[PDB]
Parts: sequence; structure tokens; C-alpha cells
Amino acid sequence: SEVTTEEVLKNADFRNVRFLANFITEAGIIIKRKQTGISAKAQRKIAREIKTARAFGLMPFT
Amino acid sequence: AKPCMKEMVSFLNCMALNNIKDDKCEKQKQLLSVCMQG
Amino acid sequence: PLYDCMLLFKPIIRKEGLIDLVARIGKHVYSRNGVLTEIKSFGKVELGYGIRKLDGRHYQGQLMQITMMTTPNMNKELHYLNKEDKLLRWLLVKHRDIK
Amino acid sequence: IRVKVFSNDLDKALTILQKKMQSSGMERLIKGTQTHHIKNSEKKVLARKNLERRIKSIDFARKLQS
Amino acid sequence: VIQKLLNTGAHLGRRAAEHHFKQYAYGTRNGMTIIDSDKTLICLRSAAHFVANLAHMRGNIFFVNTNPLFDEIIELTSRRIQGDSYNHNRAMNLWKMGGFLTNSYSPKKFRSRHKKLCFGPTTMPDCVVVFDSERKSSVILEASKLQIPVVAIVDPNVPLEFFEKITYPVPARDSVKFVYLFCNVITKCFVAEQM
Amino acid sequence: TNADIIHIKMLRNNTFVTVTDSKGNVKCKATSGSLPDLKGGRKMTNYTADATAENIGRRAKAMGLKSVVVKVNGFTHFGKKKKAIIAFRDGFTNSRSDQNPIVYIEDTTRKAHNGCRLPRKRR
Amino acid sequence: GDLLSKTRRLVGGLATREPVWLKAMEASPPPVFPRSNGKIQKIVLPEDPYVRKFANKHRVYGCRVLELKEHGISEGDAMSVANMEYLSERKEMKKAYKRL
Amino acid sequence: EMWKMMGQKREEKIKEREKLLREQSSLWIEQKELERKITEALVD
Amino acid sequence: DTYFHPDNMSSAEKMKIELSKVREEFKMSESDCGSARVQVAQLTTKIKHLSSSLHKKDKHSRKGLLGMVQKRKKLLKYLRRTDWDSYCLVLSKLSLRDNP
RNA sequence: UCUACGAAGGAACGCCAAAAGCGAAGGCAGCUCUCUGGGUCCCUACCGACGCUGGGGUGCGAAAGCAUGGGGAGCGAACGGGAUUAGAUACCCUGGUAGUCCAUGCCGUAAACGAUGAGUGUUCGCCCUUGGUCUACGCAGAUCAGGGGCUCAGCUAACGCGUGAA
Repeated sequence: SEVTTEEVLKNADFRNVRFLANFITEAGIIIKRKQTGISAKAQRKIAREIKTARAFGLMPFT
Repeated sequence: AKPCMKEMVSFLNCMALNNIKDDKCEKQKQLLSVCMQG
Repeated sequence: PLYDCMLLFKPIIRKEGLIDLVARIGKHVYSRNGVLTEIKSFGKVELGYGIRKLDGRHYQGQLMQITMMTTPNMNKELHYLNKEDKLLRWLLVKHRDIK
Repeated sequence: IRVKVFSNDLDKALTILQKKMQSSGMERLIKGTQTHHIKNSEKKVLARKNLERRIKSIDFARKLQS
Repeated sequence: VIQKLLNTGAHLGRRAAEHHFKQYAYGTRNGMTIIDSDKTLICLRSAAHFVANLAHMRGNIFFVNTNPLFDEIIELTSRRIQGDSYNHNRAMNLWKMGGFLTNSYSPKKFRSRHKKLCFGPTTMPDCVVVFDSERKSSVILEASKLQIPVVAIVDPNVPLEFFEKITYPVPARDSVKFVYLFCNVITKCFVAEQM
Repeated sequence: TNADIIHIKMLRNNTFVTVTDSKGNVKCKATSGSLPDLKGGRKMTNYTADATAENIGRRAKAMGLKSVVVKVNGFTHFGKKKKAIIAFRDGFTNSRSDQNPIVYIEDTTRKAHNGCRLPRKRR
Repeated sequence: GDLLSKTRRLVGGLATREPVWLKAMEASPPPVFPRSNGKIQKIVLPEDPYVRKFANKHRVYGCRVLELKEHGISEGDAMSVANMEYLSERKEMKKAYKRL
Repeated sequence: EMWKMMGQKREEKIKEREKLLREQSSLWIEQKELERKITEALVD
Repeated sequence: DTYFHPDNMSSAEKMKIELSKVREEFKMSESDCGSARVQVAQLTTKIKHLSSSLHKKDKHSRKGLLGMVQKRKKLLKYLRRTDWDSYCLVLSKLSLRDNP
């Protein structure tokens, strides 16, 4: 869908949940920089954010 | 090949299930109808 | 050091509770020459997964925000928090561009 | 992955089940690292050989794009 | 001048950048490069003169082509013109391939002429004239080996190992017009020349 | 609603089936060695799981449950589990009416979210 | 030696006998050019910065930006009147090309 | 000339002592607990 | 609004206003932040800031310090044979000592 | 055994993920925070030749090893048995301490391996790509730092490199 551009930067923070729950896949895995269209800096920020939230117990683990 | 062997072992579920041989699996001529495939 | 302190609390129980519990920090940061801005809550939120199987209380937890700025060591005071009852996941992070 | 068997379909069920799970990458994990053990040396070496497998197969494909 | 107008109409000076030379490019246009059409014409001057002089001793020529878009344009020549052999023109139709131009006196005896041609003619061509892209490479190599001069169309695409051991380069650059009448200039030449 | 679970635990040279309530109460078990002449060199096969699931199908048919979430928890190619579920349905059904399926299906192979020094390689 | 002068020196020092293309080879030298460096200059029509943005709108302007630059010495934003003139020519040309 | 950049940096640092922080919309800590105020957003 | 000044001395991490301050003390003209003695003073206060809060295990950062002090030795080694007056000034005001 | 919930602990950090990235080298990753080194881009301001290398010397330097005090899940030298063989100190199985881990100290070595000292200038391109910058008008074009292939040439006993092995 439409969460593919650089807007994700403004809209990618472990407090927010929908922009990000869009990324964790079916079985609870982060999806590649290929599975979507997104940049490298981006994917790294998303990785920090999903791991922070998940450690905060804010997002799933399986 | 494949239908032969699969329907074969499934027929053999007879010797699996009934003690050794109750030929209620006399029914197994369909596997032959597909084995005669050339 | 403009920190936003999220607080993931145990269930709704003790309404006039967590408010005074964070009032503790309110006095903390009044003292120590700190500064608060805005204390917005978010109400119920369903947790991802069954945290803290001790005492349980891992579905539908409470969340608040404190949004202070203060002395650095404030994290090594906040280590006063962790064993608090209702709070589960005190998290003081940073001020970021995102609201 | 979870699925209710739609009114005893049980084969289209498995179809979407697999397809979704496999695509989820998780399959590429449970078939992935489970073996006896690997150290850093063997790890880097197998990574290098995976890279070479992929570069060879991509050469074949880029050839087969006409 | 007016001829330069005509070349410029001939969709020729412009061709994509696949280059080893830059002595030629008037510029570029992001999808084309513009060569110096005056240099084009000057190359034609020199080489066409050379062929019209070699005429004055009547030395065999033996054109070469493999991309059969010019086939008709060229076939109007090399039979009753230049080499003058239509039967050899048929070799040229189906040639360049085998043991070539240096082991020209090969046996090649085995025909079994079932839906094959198998010409194999043999005489030293004192000059060569080609036009195609790259499959013909054997002719260039062997000419450079045995000291045979060559006229050749070169696009930006030419490896140094050809661009430097082929004399007389006609940097014509066939492009969007594809194959258009050129050889009619050398058709003018060698006929109403040999007096 | 309320329903049992039947669990199947593929392993290296052994696998088991445990038929239990929703809240984990072992009612009917079967080891891939709990069959006549299917242990020893016999332990390492996929027909092991085949026979196990079909036998447990006949058993959990004799007791007519028919509303039992079936789960597989092991580390394999999906082909092995496909064949084992087909076998379980076989044993369940082909001594009963034509259709005697499961109410559900669901998968659970918990991944070790990190390492614990899995033992060294064989030689 | 080069393919043209090697051979001359060869035959002159009497190595091999003369080829049948020599008198003409010298009479028609190869077309040499001044040895120049790299840097194939990007050559541009002076009317670039608007055709890109105008064919966006709607060839003939690809050259009519010249008939606009001619007054472009005191052109504030005459892009609007230019596209207007283009409207005019397209209107009349398509009236004609629908009357045909 | 670069006095201009002097000015530019001093200004960008002034920004009315950062009006965002100089704002009247602040939060007194000795106060009636804007926490207690939060009953609407308490369920936000 | 009285919360302006309760934004000081405690909401602070960098505290590299001291660099600006001392660089000022030692700066000749305005926006002149790149002369030799100036860099010397900045290195000096940096060394005195960093020789306190490192745990005798942050060895990389210690190496940073070592490179700092020896580049400072280089700075002074050149400083001494250009403007000797300013160099005595340097040692006097900065507490460093001479060893030809 | 298994099967559900718990508790204890230890140990490493699944996916991301990467011929990606950071470091002088050895090396470095679950997360958050304080402190902290070096870097590149950037109109560019200053400053002014202060640079490069570097004998004897100085620090850093994985793993194993040592010392003292912790900890010890799993792994697992030594060793025990099951084995296996003509024989078996072994490979195969099951046990299993030292060791792995933390605290501080000691060593100071590795295929410490691009098997390629350090630095400066000049060199045909294409493909990429990490992060900067300028320019944007359907979209990129440009410019820097790097990391990675492929090549013109050049070199090489041969392979090959071409961020050089020019």
C-alpha cells in the first residue's frame, strides 16, 4: 500500500504501532528491504524501532 | 509409477488394518484400471 | 536531554493510583531543577504478548507519557522505578521529531 | 501460521497455509540453521558460497531474460 | 556543404555512445552522439579515392557483408562491377565463415552438397572492403596478419584491437535510418573510371 | 468452542503423538516406537510418522471426537507434515464415514530465538 | 612501423616485392585528425529548460522555443503567452485536421 | 562579509530564545496536577 | 513563563561552551578560530576535561587522548620557532612547560 | 518420554542482515540511557607550510594458557564405560571436571592472510552501491567520501590485478 515512501521516517517510531505493524510479517518476522520498497537507512531505523518496541513488549514475538 | 505405488500402499492399508486379508479390498481394480496406463 | 518517559502500567485497577505514583516524579523533577511539558496518557492498549507472567497482567495494559527534560543522572534515579507495582515497562527514551 | 479449515476443504487450506508461511520467510528459517554447530570460520565460508551460488544463478537468469 | 546537408538528412552523424574514440564527436544528445560529418565525408574522400586508384591497376577487391539488410544495395555491385563475378557474389552471399584468407588454399573438398553451398574461391584480394557489426572478425584479423589494407565501417563500438589495425576507417555510424544507400558512391567509382 | 488438541512431535529418530484436552491433559499417547517392530533401525523413517498418525487416527476415531485441533511441532520440510496429516486423516476416517475431518489446523515450531551452543559436528 | 610506413620501409630495404595497392595507398592517405583529449562535450540546444516542461503540457515547440527566445531578451514569463500561441496553432491545425 | 554568517547563526540561535520553549503554554509543577486534568485523554 | 532560567546548568550534556570561552580569551581577531595557540588552548582544556571521566578501560578513547597530546606537542614544537614572545605567553597562560 | 502452567537460573543474542556498516590492527552487533574517540559533507571563515616515513623505544594486541575471587545452563580437553578393530589411546554413543562466562591483573603470540608495509601525484570506461552535498520538474543530472564487481590499456615466468601487481 501507501506506506512505502520517506513518510515512513516521520511515521516510524516505536510509540506508533500501525505504520510498523504493517511491516512485521505473517509469522512475526521483519521483512526485507526487498519485500517492500524502502531505503537502507530506513530499514535500519525500522529495525531499531521494532526491536525497541518488541523489547518494551509493545509488539509481538511469534 | 505414482498412482500405481500410492494406490498400492493404500490398498495395502488392508494388511495394515484387517488382520492380514479380508478381501473387502476386492474393490481394488481401480488401481489396475490406472496401472494398465501406457 | 529532553526525555519522553513512557509508562506501561498494569490494568486499570487503582485509578487514583498511578497518577500519584507519577506525581512522585512530578515532585522529583520540580526538585532537581527539571522541567516537565505534557503528561498525555493513552488509555488501554493491548500488549503484543504475555509479558511479566509474574502476577500476570499482560493483556490490555495502561500507558502514560511524562515528557520531561532534566539532569542526565535521571535515569540512575529512575532506577528507583522498576520494582514499582503497577508500572511494568518504564521507558525513558528521547525527544524525537515524531509525535 | 493459523487457519480455520473452511468447511472441510483441508487442501485449499494447506495451499494458502503453505504459500503464506513459506512466503513469510519463516520456512526459509525452519529449513535453515538447525544443524549440529558452526563456528565463525565455517560461517563466513558458507556465506561466501551462498553469495557465489546466487551470483551464478543470476548470471543464468539475466541470460534467460530474452 | 550541401552534401553535408544531405549526410545530416541521412540519419547518420548520430549514434549511441559505445566509444573508444573521441576525435570525432561533435557532442552528445543523451541517446545519440554526433560525429563530425565533415570528417565522415573526408574519410569517404580518401578511401573512395584509394579504391578508384587501385582500379588503375585493377586489383581484386572482394567486399564482405553478413548483415543482410544491405544485401540488395550491395548486390547491385560486385557483379558486372568491381570484381564483376556474380557467381563469386554468391560466395559473398554465403561466405566469410570457414578457413579464411590465410589458409585459403585449403582442400575444402568434401561437399556432400545437400542444401549447402560450399564455394571456396581462392585469390589474394589486394584490398578489402567490409560493412557489418562484428561476426566477420576473421576477415579483419587475417587482413591485418597478411598486410592487406581494409576499408571498414566503424561505429562507436569498435575494440582497439580492430580500431587500430584497420586502416581507412569510414566512421559512417549506421543508426535510426538503419541501412540506406551508401555504396552507390563506390558504384559511381570504378565505373566510368577505368579508361 | 471447546475442543481437544492432538500433538505430533517429529524428531531425529523418534516422534510421538499425544491426544489431550485443550488445557494439556495427556489422554492417549503413542511413541513411534510404541508399535510392533517399529523401533531400532526402524526408528529413522517417515513411514514411522505415517503409521503413528494413522494408528492414532483409528484410535481417536474409536473414541469419536471429530472436533480436535491438530498441531505439529517439529523441524522439517513441509512435505513430511503434509504426509503425516494425510496419514492421520486416513486412520481417522477410513474406518468411519467418508468425511471425518478436523475442526482446525495450526502450526507451532518454536525457534530458538538465539543460540545455546548446539553440539559439535560428526566425523 | 605503422601499417602504411612499415610496408614502405620494407619494400625500400627490399624485404619483399611490392604489393599491388601501394601506389594508391600512398596516393590516398588515411583520414587523420588532430589528437584531442577525452571530454565529449555535452552539446545542447539553447532552448532546453522549457521544452521538457512543455511537451509535458502538449515537436513543434521543441523548435518554437527559438521563435520565443527571439523576444526572450525581454521575456519576463512569456511562457504563458507562448503556450497560448501553441493553443492557437493547435486549435486551428486541429480544426483543419478534423475538416479534412 | 562573513559577518553576515555571524549574524545568521546568532539569529537562528536566538529565535526569540526559541519561542517554542519561551511559549506561554507551559506546565507548572507546583500545580493542580494537569495529570488529574487528564481524564479526557486518560482514555486516549 | 518563569521557567526560562530553569532551563540551565542541569539540562546540559555537551558543556562545550568552555571551548568557545577560552578560544575567545586567546583569539586575536573575530571569527579567528583557527590559529596555532588557539588550537593549543582548545586541546589543553580538552585534555583536562578528558583525563577525568575515562575508566582506564576505554582504551580506544585513551588512544584518542594520546594522539591529542602528541599532536599538541607538535603544535608547540612549531610554535616555539615562529613567535617566541607569543610562545612564552602560551606557556605562562596555559601551564605547559618547555623542553627544547 | 510426552503434555499444560510455574519457578530457578545460566548463556547467546532469532529476524533485520547486508561481497551492508564502524576501527589503526585483534576486532565490533537483543534493546535504552550517560560519558567518549576518529570520520565525511558543507558556502566555506581563519591559520599558515606546521607535512610523509620512521632505526633503538611506546601502547594496543582474538583463542588457548596463568593468578585471585565469583558463576557454571549448554558445550565440552583430561578421563569412564558402550562401542567399533587384526589392534584402537581414535573417529561413533552415553557420562563427564578443568576450560568457555564476570571481576581484575600476567602473558604478547594466530594461515594476526586483500598470504599484497606506509604515503603522494598522474591513469579508458561501464556496472553497482553506503552516506553527504548541489541542480531538479517526471527524473534524474551533477558532485565527494568510501565498499564491491567488469573491463581499454600497462604489467606478469605462469596465474592474474587493474582502491595496481600501472
